[PDB]
Amino acid sequence: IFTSQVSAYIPVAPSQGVGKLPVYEILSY
Amino acid sequence: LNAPQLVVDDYEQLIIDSLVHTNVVSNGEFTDLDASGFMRPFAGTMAYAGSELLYKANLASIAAAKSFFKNVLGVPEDTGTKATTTLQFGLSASLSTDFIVPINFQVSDLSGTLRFYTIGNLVIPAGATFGTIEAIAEDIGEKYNVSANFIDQYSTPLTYLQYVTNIRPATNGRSGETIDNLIERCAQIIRIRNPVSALDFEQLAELTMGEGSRCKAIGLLGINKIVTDPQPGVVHLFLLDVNGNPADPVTISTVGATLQPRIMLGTRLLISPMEVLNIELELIALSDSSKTFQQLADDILEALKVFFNPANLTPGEPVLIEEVKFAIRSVGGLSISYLQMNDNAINIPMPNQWTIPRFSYIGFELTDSEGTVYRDNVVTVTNPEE
Amino acid sequence: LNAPQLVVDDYEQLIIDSLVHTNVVSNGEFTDLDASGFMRPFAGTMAYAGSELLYKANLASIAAAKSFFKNVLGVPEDTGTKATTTLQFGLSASLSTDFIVPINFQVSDLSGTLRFYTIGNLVIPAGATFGTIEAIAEDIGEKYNVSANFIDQYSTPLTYLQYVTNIRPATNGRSGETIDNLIERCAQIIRIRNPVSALDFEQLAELTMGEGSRCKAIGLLGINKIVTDPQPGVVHLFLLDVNGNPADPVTISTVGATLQPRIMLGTRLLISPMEVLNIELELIALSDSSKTFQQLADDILEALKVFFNPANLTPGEPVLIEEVKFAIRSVGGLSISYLQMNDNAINIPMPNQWTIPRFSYIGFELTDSEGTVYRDNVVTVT
Amino acid sequence: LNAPQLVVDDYEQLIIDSLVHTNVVSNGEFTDLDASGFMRPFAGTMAYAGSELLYKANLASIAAAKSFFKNVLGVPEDTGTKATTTLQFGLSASLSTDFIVPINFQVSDLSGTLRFYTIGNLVIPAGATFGTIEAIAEDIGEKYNVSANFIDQYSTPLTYLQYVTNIRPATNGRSGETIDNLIERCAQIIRIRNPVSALDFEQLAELTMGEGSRCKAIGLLGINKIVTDPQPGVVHLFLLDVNGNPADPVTISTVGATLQPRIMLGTRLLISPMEVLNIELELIALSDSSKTFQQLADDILEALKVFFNPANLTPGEPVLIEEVKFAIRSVGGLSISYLQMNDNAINIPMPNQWTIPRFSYIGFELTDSEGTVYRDNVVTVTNPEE
Amino acid sequence: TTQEFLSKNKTIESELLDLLIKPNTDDSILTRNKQAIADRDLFDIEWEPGQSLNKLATEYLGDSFAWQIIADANGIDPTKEIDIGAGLKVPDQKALENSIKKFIVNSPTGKQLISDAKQSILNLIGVGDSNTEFSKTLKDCIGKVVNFSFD
Repeated sequence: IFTSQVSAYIPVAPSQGVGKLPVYEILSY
Repeated sequence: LNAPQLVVDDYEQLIIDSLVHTNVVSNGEFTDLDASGFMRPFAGTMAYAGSELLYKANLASIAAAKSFFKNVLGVPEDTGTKATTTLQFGLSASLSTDFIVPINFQVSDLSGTLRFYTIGNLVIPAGATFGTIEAIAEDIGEKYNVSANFIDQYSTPLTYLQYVTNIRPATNGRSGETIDNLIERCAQIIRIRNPVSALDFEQLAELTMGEGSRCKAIGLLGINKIVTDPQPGVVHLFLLDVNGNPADPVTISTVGATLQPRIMLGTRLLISPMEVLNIELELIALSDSSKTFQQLADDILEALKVFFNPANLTPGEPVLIEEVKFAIRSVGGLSISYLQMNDNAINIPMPNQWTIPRFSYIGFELTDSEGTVYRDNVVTVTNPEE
Repeated sequence: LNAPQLVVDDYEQLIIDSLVHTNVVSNGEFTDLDASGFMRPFAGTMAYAGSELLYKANLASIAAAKSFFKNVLGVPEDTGTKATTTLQFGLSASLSTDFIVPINFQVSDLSGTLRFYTIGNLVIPAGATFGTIEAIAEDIGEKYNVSANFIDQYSTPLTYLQYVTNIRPATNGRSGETIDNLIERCAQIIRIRNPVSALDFEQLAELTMGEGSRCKAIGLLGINKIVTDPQPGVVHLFLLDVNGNPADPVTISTVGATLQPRIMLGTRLLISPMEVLNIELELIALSDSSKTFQQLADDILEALKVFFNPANLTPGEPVLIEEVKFAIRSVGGLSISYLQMNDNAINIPMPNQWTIPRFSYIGFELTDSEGTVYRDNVVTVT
Repeated sequence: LNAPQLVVDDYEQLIIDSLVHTNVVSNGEFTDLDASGFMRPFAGTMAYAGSELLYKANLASIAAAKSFFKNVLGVPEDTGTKATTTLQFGLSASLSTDFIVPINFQVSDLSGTLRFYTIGNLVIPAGATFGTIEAIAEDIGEKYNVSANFIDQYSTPLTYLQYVTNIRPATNGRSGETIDNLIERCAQIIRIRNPVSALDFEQLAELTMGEGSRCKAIGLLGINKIVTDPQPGVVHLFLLDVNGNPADPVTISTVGATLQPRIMLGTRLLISPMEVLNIELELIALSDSSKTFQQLADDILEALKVFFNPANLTPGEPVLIEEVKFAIRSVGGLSISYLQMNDNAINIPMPNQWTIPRFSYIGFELTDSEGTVYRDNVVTVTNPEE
Repeated sequence: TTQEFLSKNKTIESELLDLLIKPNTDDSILTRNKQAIADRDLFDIEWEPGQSLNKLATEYLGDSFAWQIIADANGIDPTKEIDIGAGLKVPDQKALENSIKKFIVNSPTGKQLISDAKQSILNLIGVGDSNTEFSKTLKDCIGKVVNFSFD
């Protein structure tokens, strides 16, 4: 004989920009 | 629905008629016609089954009509619409990181009875101080159609979140539709094949533009909008958006693209926004004391907001003061003495064919029997040109 | 909304509830509930009669819906159609008088299972040797749909009657109709729509002249076909026939008879034949030697026939040389070096807005890497 | 791949032909030829089994060919290639001892969806801070081919380890090679024996130097690289490495060592790096609006990168503008109006026999039916000076 | 301001507002009898003098109110005269359960096994509310105080 045991269950059902920045230097190249 | 009733279906009436007819069948051999006498057990038992069977037998025609309206042309069973607004969140300080207002963020009015929830997540980038996002009402109904800045209270505190407020008056609050509205919705599906008449055009444009909008179709109206110069082959559409304002150009473009593959070849379609006429009401009425002054004012305001719904208004048609008085008095518990619209007691004609009324201000002067005079004033729109 | 249920879910529950109601009415003085009681037979008989009444009410509401479909919607409900055929009776002699076949003349197949009856009286006039009349099946069902000449046996011979047969195969035999088919058929009536746009106006013309024909609908184009002079409320139709030629007057009348009752008020419908521009092709290409020259010629010719199919062409639109080059090179085994359409290497714009292209000649000058030159001229005119 | 079909194997065709042939053999007795009639169950049942059997019967020749290619040649099956890149790790400070970044060290991009693992142990010597090692993708597929400086996160926070990056774009990420490439690889095995005429081409372009490289063999070409002075007994090899650049002299030496025992005794083998010619494209096209302008742009970009792949190019052959136009139009949804290649519409000849094309810039001019022109001048070359 | 629009052939906004009529065969009076009992599970009797649908439902189905099924299995109006010798199809008792079809339907809550058949068999099987669970009957009475309009 083959016997089966099943344990089962039922789940419950259902701004423009930033303020301040450090000063930068810009160098045209 | 207004379907004919095949047979009489009523418990007490069945008992009485069953006793009288039993008397009639015999040549007066049965004289116990007392509807509540000793034959009441027998007659009532028979009439219970009779009524519970005839009640269902009387539903045959309406069942057939409903099956037709449901199966061959599926029609959704509309339940209501939830009001929507645009909230703005403002932070206490400029952050070095990006703020997140989570989805379903709850806000409320001062009373705390009307609650709105954010549609999605709001990300305010670092350095910004404000961010806007749409919010939807908690439940269906016209009581959520609140004014601007009327929703500012929130329970859950967020870090550095300074304020929140609705910058748009919430609109499109609907508790549902009546049977006649559903009948109209079903019938328009029956007859919209080839938009040809004024009606046909309007129904199509109200679709694909939203629920709570309005359209007015005028034939042979040129670009000058002058009636005396008819232009054959021209159909002019005048649009009021879902928010109750004259239609934004993007909505105009959307409706034009929608209606382009449906108009007759060679015809010219013109679309422009509608115009609004502001109605200011002054009411002097006598109260029967069956309601408080505040309750009367709330009821009258609600009735007038229903009356001046653009869905209940035909653009270009004059506002009749008798109709307004009837709508006010249908509230009950009051007697109207005097009503003024736009500083007169006469009917208000619309300036042109494409102007919709929009009542903005109402003053109350309610007098009871004891002589208390309750005076109040309500402004319903944010501004004259809204 | 949702239709109410007409029948009572449980009638024994109805009987029990009516007896409990008897108890309620008498204020706890009627507690006899079994069949031996006084009121149980009355209540049960009433409940059974009411069950019959509610079944008839359900049938009546269904029949009311079907009658609304038949009378108002115009779609009758099919409960089974008897198959129909066209019997021909052929005489053995040419009578000097009328040969009268009475109504309900019974014919049958070899087995005799399928039996047909003439719908009416057949009157073969004097000097005629054969006649035709329609026959209807004995019963509904699909088993009565047979092919030609299968219904020829008859049991009662008549003088001078040589043969009886069915020239047509019996058709229209159905055993019923499900509710889904009836509902969809009802919905098809509601969906019907007259053409209002140029594309929809063209589709009706295409359907009327069958597969392989094209149409072009132009608004405001007068009878003189002058674009600079519009005419209000005019829809000009230009038709290219099923064979690719401009539509002849007979086809013009055929499509006019079909489209005239569909136009709405204040519109003038004009129908004119299409115009055809012939395209001549001269091609110099370099085969990579992956295919034979003849195979390449066949493939290019077929690709160009597909490209210049009337269905694939928009009338009034110029022929782009780049798109022709792409269509040719999509064959795969070649490499185009020179293409000339009508002695030019530029796009050909149409004379007007209803001219459709139709290529009529191609010149293959194919070369391999070895320098072999394959030259051919193909004329594709009908 | 081109096995002729033994029999017609198609459900519908089998049903129709069965009905027709049953009519034929019955000598007209069987007249039921409707493919969807009452004989449809019988014919369809028969045709289901017939099709499922003839489909397998048609595979005999291809099965024989594949068995030959698999058993006696033993060619490997291409599951797919994982993308590999070169990571560089930088420490926090100069240590007094050698530091080890362990094998299988997981790194990722900013999102964490693409994950690479180090090939082996990385030993940064004492005093050194920032060093390098190869990493391989977590899974096969072309989605792991990422550009440089794209991987900068590592999940396990190790002591003294400060940052990680990739100094190369991850390449050779593949989910399986094509059938035609496998066929070419199988055929080359057969004829690769005693490399003679242009077999040096195939011994390097995919073997002994890597996949994604290019070779070019020119016979009797001297060190002066002049065709008009031919020196018999000389083979000149031109190389493009696996990265697509002219070959590194280390790869040159590896190639020479690999091919030395395989050249004819007495002959001389010359190996020098290939050359690259930059192709600048300008496209004016008309769109059908079936795709957005950005979609057309990146589609054409991918089509050109496939077209100008060195694996798809032959060194020294001219770039034919018609072929480029066909490659561009094969994207679909557009009509080419004009194409310029290096400021001309004419075919480009290559400067010499060993120069490979490489396209660097593409300028987009894409109008549509409405009339909106899209301009996009994109550079596809790695220039730090544009 | 006015925007001009001219007849187009086909847009993508014609796909926006598209179908308005949807033929749906959901639960309505003309769809109660969609499902049919298999012919193998029926008995082909003949109508004889003294016969009625009550007798047929009693002998064969053991219940007098089961006649609705028999008529629904034969498409006959009961009050119409069934002539003598006309054939009828009487459903079996034990073979009426295999005429009920089982479908797994999806839902946001979860997949549910659902029985669908002609409504007569559904009423007969569910007689006495034995099949339904007590939770459903309790739920139907959660709304007990019914609001009515005063007139």
